[PDB]
Amino acid sequence: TLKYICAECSSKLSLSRTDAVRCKDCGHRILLKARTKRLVQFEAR
Amino acid sequence: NASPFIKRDRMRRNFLRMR
Amino acid sequence: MIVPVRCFSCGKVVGDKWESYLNLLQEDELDEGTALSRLGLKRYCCRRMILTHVDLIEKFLRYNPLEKR
Amino acid sequence: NQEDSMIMNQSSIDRGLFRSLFFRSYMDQEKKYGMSITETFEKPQRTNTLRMKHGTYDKLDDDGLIAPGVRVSGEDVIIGKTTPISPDEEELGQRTAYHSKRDASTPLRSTENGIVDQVLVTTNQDGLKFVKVRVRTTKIPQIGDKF
Amino acid sequence: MNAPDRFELFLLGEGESKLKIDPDTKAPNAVVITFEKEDHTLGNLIRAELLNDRKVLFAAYKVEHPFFARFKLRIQTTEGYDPKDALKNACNSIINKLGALKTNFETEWNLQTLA
Amino acid sequence: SLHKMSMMAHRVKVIPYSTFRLNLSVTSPYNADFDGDEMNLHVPQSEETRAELSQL
Amino acid sequence: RGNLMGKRVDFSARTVISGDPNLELDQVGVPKSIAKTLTYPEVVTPYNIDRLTQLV
Amino acid sequence: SEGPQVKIREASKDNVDFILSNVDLAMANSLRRVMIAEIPTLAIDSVEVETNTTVLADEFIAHRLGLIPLQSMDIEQLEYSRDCFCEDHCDKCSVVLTLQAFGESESTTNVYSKDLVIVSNLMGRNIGHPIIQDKEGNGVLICKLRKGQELKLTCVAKKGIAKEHAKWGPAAAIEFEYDPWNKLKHTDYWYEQDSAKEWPQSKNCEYEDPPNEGDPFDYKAQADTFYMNVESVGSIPVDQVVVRGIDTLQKKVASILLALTQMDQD
Ligand SMILES: [Mg+2]
Ligand SMILES: [Zn+2]
Ligand SMILES: [Zn+2]
Ligand SMILES: [Zn+2]
Repeated sequence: TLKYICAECSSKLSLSRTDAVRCKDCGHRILLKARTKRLVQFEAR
Repeated sequence: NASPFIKRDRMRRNFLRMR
Repeated sequence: MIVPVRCFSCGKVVGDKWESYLNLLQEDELDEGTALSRLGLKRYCCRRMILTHVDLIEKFLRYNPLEKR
Repeated sequence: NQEDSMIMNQSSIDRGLFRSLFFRSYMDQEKKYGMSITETFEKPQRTNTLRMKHGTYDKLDDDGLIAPGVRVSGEDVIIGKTTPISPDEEELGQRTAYHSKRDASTPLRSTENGIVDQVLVTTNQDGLKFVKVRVRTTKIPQIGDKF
Repeated sequence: MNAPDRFELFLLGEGESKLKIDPDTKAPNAVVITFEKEDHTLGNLIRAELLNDRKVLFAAYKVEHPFFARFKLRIQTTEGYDPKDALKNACNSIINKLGALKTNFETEWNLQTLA
Repeated sequence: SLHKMSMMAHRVKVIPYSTFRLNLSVTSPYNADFDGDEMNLHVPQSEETRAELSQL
Repeated sequence: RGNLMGKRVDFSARTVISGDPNLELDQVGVPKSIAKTLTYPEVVTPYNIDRLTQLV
Repeated sequence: SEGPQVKIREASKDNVDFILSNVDLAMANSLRRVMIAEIPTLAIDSVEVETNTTVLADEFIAHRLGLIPLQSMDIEQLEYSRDCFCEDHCDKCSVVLTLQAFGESESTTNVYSKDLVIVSNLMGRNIGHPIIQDKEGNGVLICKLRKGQELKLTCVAKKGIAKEHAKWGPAAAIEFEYDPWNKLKHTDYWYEQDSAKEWPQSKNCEYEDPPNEGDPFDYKAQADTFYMNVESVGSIPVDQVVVRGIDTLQKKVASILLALTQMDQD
């Protein structure tokens, strides 16, 4: 499963390929995927 | 011969003061 | 969006004078010219960096965070 | 600076003069071709998907979408999608019983690179799954930029 | 993207030498020295010091293209005087002048009180 | 490209950065400036045209 | 008119033009990326066997 | 010692005003060019981001972080990453800083450069500390946060010169003037009625006598007695900028001599 975030109530959800795309708490139909937890390198220039 | 500035940031206070 | 760290023309650090500039204007009732000179910005390249800056970060902060911890 | 050209200060550019952002959004839908053929977001495997793009699918997740914050470059697949293929169709050989899908992914623009800003998943008016992916990249003034 | 790396301005690359002296066939006792990974900072200073030498005849430098950090130095001297030796003398004069300048500044700075 | 001088043969000079570069004196035959104008380049693929291009 | 009198061709490049006072009249500055993409077929001869081999 | 003479007029932690006399124009110009573009300094080069919930992009924060001035008094004891024998970076050629800010308060919380914490072994050196040059004790305003926003990242600082990138420039604007009275006729003053009245007099005019008002043009005179005012961003003392500027120019000329000697042997 992968973790998604609701776009209105900021609820952190976990959805599978079978689960419908919607917030199980408030019902919003847009979910923002969680940011990667792996380090990303940047240059300070 | 004139004032080439849009005097602001204290004319609002100036008008609010005399009122 | 936020006060630049350095002056573009000469590289003088001006990012640590934004709060001081605002404090002088509000509390001390100083005009923009005196506040800039008080902060030590003599070259007009530095003066325009702080004088013409627009603080858009405050407007963005009005929106709620996309992700809350 | 002759003939409507100019000379810019490199030091000023380094400090952040006339340096701007650039956002590009990619749209894709899981079209359902009637009652039998349907598409899905997935990370295709070379052993089951045909016509796979020469790019790299490493950055994709199990759902076929790159998570935000990952760096992307040219030819990198951003949205992985597959659709079933009707049997009895062989192209360039290379089509064995193992293959049952064909790649329909949406790769990043060849000349553009950056970092995935956001990825939102939702449904359209018809209820079909569709997603939007945004990518950030920084544009620094150089020779040939119009001011 | 075709922007060259910024370190190419000063870092010497593979198979490249700092100096490249070749003989100038147009005039006698004249050579051309190609400086790699340098700019007007040294070309102007080296050329100016050379012009102070009485035995030096012609001294000029030019940066053909600002894109590449390299300049050419043309030195011509009187017969019997090696242009390479002329470059040796000019560089030594610059170092001695700079060394005195550093000592003078430090001594004067120590006398100051505000800083 | 309203006249023949709008198409002339140049000698390649590989340079850094993302833009073409040409002498200022040749702008007038091309009727070109550096306000954002884009220009085309064509590379011959044979010795016959390679010699023809450079000699005419 | 659109496919016979004039047609799109390969081995060509387009980009903005800039002024270089330090370039010769017959020289044109070409970006490095454009030079890498564009190619010229050179026939191998005893005179260029060594040079061509190095490029490969 | 009887060479370029110096006289300091105003000395301050950020500005030094002096007169460079008995020196050539080429030497004076090279000194300011070196002082601007070739003095090594410590600055943040690489930034690793693990959490960025802010309204600003990661590249936006990284660019600002590099511009933060860091102490570089003992920079010479540091080694260039290119000349060091290590995979990515170590304590001999880098200084690691960590920034951790969270919006624990309802009001907006400001992330200053003072929040940067060094997590490397300085080995007794005096480099890497952010420069604080204000009254409130804060540094440069890096970012602002609201409730629920976090900023976690790790910064790596390496030594370099302003030629590679302006963020390594230890000197701000440098004043440079000579012949304030235009006695060498190096400038033709644009004017409408009277050039003398239409052009303000330079402050340095007080240190030189005016023209004799009728004397013939001096064609044997050469430029000297340069007036300079060097400003520092705070990374290194302003005096060290001039002292290190002379040293760097001295090294560059010495390199040419060393290279010339090398070719003689081979
Ligand atoms: Mg035009
Ligand atoms: Zn919700
Ligand atoms: Zn400034
Ligand atoms: Zn190391």
